[PDB]
Amino acid sequence: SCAYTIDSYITLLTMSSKKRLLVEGRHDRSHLYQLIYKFNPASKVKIDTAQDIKASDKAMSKNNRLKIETIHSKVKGKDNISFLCDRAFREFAFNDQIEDLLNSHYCDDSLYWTLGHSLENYFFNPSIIIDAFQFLSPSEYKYKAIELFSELISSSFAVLAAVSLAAKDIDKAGLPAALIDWKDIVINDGTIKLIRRDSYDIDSACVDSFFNAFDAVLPRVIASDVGICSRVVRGHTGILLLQKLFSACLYYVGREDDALQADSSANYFCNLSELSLTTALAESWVRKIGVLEDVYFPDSLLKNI
Amino acid sequence: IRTISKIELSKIHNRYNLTVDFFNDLNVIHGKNGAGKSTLIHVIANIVNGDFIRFAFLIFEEIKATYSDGLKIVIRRDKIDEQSFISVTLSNGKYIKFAVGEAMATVREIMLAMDIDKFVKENELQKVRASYFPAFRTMLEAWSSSSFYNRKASAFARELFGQFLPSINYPSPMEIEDRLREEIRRAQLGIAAYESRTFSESFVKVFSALFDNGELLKEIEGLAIAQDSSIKNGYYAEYSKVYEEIRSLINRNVENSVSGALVVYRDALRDRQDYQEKAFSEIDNYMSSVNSFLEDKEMAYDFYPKVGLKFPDGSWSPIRVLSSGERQLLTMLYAASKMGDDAIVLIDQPEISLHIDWQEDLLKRMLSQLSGRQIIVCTHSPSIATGYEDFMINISPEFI
Amino acid sequence: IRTISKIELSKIHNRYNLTVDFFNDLNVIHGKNGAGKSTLIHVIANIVNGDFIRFAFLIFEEIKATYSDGLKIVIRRDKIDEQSFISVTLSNGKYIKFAVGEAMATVREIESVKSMLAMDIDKFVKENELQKVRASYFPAFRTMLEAWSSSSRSSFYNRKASAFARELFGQFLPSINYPSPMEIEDRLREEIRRAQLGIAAYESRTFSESFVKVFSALFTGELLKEIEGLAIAQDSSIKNGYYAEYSKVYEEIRSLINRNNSVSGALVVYRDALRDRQDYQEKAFSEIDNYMSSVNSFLEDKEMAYDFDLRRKYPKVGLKFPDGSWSPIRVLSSGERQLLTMLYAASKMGDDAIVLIDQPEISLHIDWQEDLLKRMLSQLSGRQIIVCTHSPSIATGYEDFMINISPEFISS
Ligand SMILES: Nc1ncnc2c1ncn2[C@@H]1O[C@H](COP(=O)(O)OP(=O)(O)OP(=O)(O)O)[C@@H](O)[C@H]1O
Ligand SMILES: Nc1ncnc2c1ncn2[C@@H]1O[C@H](COP(=O)(O)OP(=O)(O)OP(=O)(O)O)[C@@H](O)[C@H]1O
Repeated sequence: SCAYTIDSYITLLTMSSKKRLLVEGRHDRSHLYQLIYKFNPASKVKIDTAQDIKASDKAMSKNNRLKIETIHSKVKGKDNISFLCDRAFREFAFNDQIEDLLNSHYCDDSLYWTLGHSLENYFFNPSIIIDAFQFLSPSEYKYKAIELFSELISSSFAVLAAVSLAAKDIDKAGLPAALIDWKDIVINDGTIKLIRRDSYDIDSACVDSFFNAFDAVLPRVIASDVGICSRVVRGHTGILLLQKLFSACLYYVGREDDALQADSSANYFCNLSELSLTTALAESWVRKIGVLEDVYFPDSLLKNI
Repeated sequence: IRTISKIELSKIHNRYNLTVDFFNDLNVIHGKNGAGKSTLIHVIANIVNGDFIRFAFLIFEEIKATYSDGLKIVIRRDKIDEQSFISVTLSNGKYIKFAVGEAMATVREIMLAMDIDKFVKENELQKVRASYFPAFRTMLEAWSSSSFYNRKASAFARELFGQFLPSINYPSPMEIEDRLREEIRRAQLGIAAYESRTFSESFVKVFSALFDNGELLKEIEGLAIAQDSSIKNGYYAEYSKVYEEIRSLINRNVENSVSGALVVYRDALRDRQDYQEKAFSEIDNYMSSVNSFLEDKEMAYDFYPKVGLKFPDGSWSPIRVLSSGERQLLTMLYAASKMGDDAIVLIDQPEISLHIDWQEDLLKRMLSQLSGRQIIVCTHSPSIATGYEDFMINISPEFI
Repeated sequence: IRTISKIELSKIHNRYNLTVDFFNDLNVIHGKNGAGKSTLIHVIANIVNGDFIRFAFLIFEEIKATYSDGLKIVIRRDKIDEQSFISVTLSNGKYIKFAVGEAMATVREIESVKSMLAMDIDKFVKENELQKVRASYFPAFRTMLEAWSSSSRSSFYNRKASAFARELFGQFLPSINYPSPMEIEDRLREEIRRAQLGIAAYESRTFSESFVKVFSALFTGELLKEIEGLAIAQDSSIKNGYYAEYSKVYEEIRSLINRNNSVSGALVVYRDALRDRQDYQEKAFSEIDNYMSSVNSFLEDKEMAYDFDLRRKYPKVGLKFPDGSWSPIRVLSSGERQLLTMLYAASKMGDDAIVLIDQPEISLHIDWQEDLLKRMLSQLSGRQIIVCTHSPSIATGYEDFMINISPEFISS
């Protein structure tokens, strides 16, 4: 491919005089560009992505974080570059309750971490999710679906965190993406219960291990603080889980008027592209910064560049 | 509009086959050495310009070109009776076959070309042209400075790199200087006509206020300060003096007609400023795009109109004193400008002599001018293609 | 030897100054656009070649050049009574001075026997030994330039191309000294012929010395296998295309031995003679094989190699394909030709020079840019390489040798 190596990129850092930021993926680049352009629409910061940097090592080829750590280690002390990684489950304690050992943005010589699991954890404020889903909706029963969703979102985060922890315990990270479907979700009086459907394309062993982990982790997540709980949800997992939860609540509250119309709208929402959801969440997240004190962002990172 | 969407090449140079699928906004072609990037650009430029007489100099079997609207052109090179025949087949079924030797004879002379352009003009194949930026822009610009420039440079470059090379028609910096001067003269004449209009209009505007019954002076003061300190004015730039006379006579002298006349004067000042801004909109946007790259100089105009580079000491220099990379930046930004000719921009190696801080912003500043044109670049540099990895096209031809 | 060490510019085009300190092995010069990189390379190429008559075409005030051995050259452009004068002052007090109008008239007449000014300049640079080291100048426009040359040159006879390039880019541009691939091919043929003649002289000397040592010393199982391996290695070399009959002679000697002390000495001096001939074959073809190994590390579907044949008497030099076909070096593309010239200029076969390359990344893929400087330095010529580049893929891994250029603008 046509991309820089680690050494070539380090040389580019020596040659270029711009203020630079290095992130993991291209989606992180688009979201951070919106974040930077809100404070300074004429800002000249150039954001590079570690996804577009070739690595000679086979193991380091698809480990974006290791690429960032390697680059940061070899130019440790430069002034024009900042680094951002995903915290993942680092600095979290699972001693029967979710505990955050930092509760702030990590900083180590222009290397910064997202406050949550990844960059997408900044979108998990309820106001942002509400505004974004209302704006990006089939526009059939939006007001009642949003009102129900706003009721469910407080307790649903415990479910999402339990799903993510159950996925990482059995190391099947991509399993909840294809296992759980929005139809499996049931909307109760503020709660949800992902019934173990008897029929699944995946083998029963993985499904059984996932539900055993989910059941064994759910009371621990319940006892944890909601604010800490909303940050440990995996970034890619959470987006789809919210998409399904909204498809389920929309069909649940709109089927009585017209079951077919509600099902079509619910499937339409479920068939929406992930990129569309991330862009809508990013726009809502940008708009809510500075309006609500409960919306977070890497302030130290923005200050540094 | 009409954009290239597919190019298929079969046995070109009797050596390889290649099918390329394009985007409609930006395409960044990349590949190894000798992968046929430049030949792909030449084929696209010759097809889009309607210059099919170039295809007598290319050895191939079949070239298929698909546009955006569904129009398909099939070009074949058959060999019958030890004679080569070029067959061009449209999607309408109309076709034209011409001999290779006759085309070669017309090349040695520089009738058949008249038939070709009649066929092209009949089927509207020259709806959109193509601006071809070669890989040897710098020495060609230096050679031509020592549409007639297009013809002479095309002849010299086809003398060097073969007759299949398309007609070189990108805007040279001298052409850029001439077109900037023409747009400045047109903007001045438009300002003159607008002033003559608003001159005759404001008389009846005042006459209307004579039959009808503080901060306005401050707003007029701000408008007069902005216009007096405006580079677009060189003549009658004493609005501050007449504003001071007006405010002195106001403080010396409440009739509603006086307030209405103040409203008319404020509207006339802001309306003249608005037309003066909209007349120089394209030139100021192009010079703002250029001056976002240059570090210790600033491209600007002054008034007879002078177009050059201001340095921080205030001295002026012509465009000829620029380096190679800065001149290439000027040409590549002018081709994507709105005042540039509406075409398909084909650039071969845009990263030549450009610093990486400019390579990162070249495609961004070309797309931010909202030209709506299709841009196809072939590059070896990863800093040109950063931020636009969704549009990268990797070509790996099948060699036989 | 003598290498450049410091260039101090003062008011080039009456607006900016520069001061660059160099290294003696490799200088990767980078900077912003319009910094004055090509002007710096032109100044170095005019000073090192001793072509001071170029400096009547540059607007400046003072240019100082310091070499490694301490020789300092000071060029000053003055304007006395509206008449401009160039004064070149060395460090030993020797100096010359001429008028700018005379130089312009001389250059225009050259466009139309050397002049008084040309003879005086050549006498001044010859009597002061100012031309010990040449300067190979690779221009930024070389890709179209060789295409222009191939439609109508060498490192010593390049008058027409330099005249055309000075016509296009002004008269300050230095002479185009970079070797054409035809010059490289001719030099390769001459070096191969010299290596063959040295091999013949070594064969005669080793034959006489081995006969003397054999006849004087005259009055086992592992040795035969080792001699067999040496003869197999001698037979399996391209360099022995004129004689490939080592195994037959070994088999005759082995058959004479095997049917029936004093023979052990003959065996060990035979092994020593074979080893000495093999080592002289490596030594005599060392630079050619090293240069071709440097070039063939880049080429993918072909390899540059040499060929001998007893029926003809002309060593064939050109490209060899894996299917056995042979093609000359002119069927290379532009980028591969750039690799060939830029690797010959840093080789030992090239002339002692200071390799000035402007934009080495022209027409090169990103895989070749990462290895160009490593393969230029791996030949161990001891040259001083000065490259003006915008590409981080050329300069990667050599960030200790990178020199940033930031001229200081003066206001007046
Ligand atoms: N008659 C010919 N004209 C042009 N190219 C030819 C011809 N015959 C074969 N070729 C091959 O076509 C390729 C050159 O085409 P082109 O200039 O489009 O390539 P490229 O990938 O842009 O080259 P580069 O990276 O060297 O600029 C090479 O592989 C060359 O060997
Ligand atoms: N005749 C001239 N008069 C004034 N300034 C000149 C003249 N010629 C060149 N310059 C200036 O000198 C610089 C050009 O020199 P040079 O080509 O060495 O620069 P560079 O940094 O190598 O450029 P590039 O980006 O093309 O590689 C520019 O700043 C240009 O404005």
